[PDB]
Amino acid sequence: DNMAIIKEFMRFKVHMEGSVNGHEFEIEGEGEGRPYEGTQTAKLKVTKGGPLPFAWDILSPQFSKAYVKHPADIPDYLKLSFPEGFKWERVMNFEDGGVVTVTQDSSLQDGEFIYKVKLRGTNFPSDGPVMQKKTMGWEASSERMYPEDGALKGEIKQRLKLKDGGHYDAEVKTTYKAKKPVQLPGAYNVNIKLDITSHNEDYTIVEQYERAEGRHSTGG
Repeated sequence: DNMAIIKEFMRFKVHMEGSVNGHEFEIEGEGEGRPYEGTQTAKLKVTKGGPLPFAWDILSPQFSKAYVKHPADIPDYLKLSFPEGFKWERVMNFEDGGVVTVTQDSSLQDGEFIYKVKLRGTNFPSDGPVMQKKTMGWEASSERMYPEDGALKGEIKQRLKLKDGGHYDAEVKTTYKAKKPVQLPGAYNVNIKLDITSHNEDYTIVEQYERAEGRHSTGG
């Protein structure tokens, strides 16, 4: 019973090692949430390389897909991957040439999820909204999910709000792969809203909230 080890309240720990335009850094954080209700919070701290000379917003989506609410008739592949867990790898292409690639390992250890993240951001224009910290959070997103080659793929057209109006776009593709074969879903969508709920002045201390819910693309 997977419901025995993924409890209705779960905590996690996360460590990110990263570089953006050559600026290296580390972040440590802890989080908690309700995996079957699709809600979670995280508290992050920059532990090396602070303060970051770029927008926090390009990091926020890398800090948890065990906490997606799923209809009973859509296989919750990433919950089912535990206790072993899963890996994911992501490419974000931003409209002005900026690129973020990410790899991640998710495991379950001593009753908590453990997240290890590696991130490389490159080619952000020095006068662009990321390096000038002109972004103001993500609009709600819809990730289109489908199985392919024994893994779960997700595609998103993500939008960052800009301080002086309008948006800054990214196209995102992620592969999520369980460490053991477990049941893949068909095609469906995940509605996501990620909020920065608090931060200190230089974003070395940040709190996030995320709500995510799977919905049918067909039937239902």
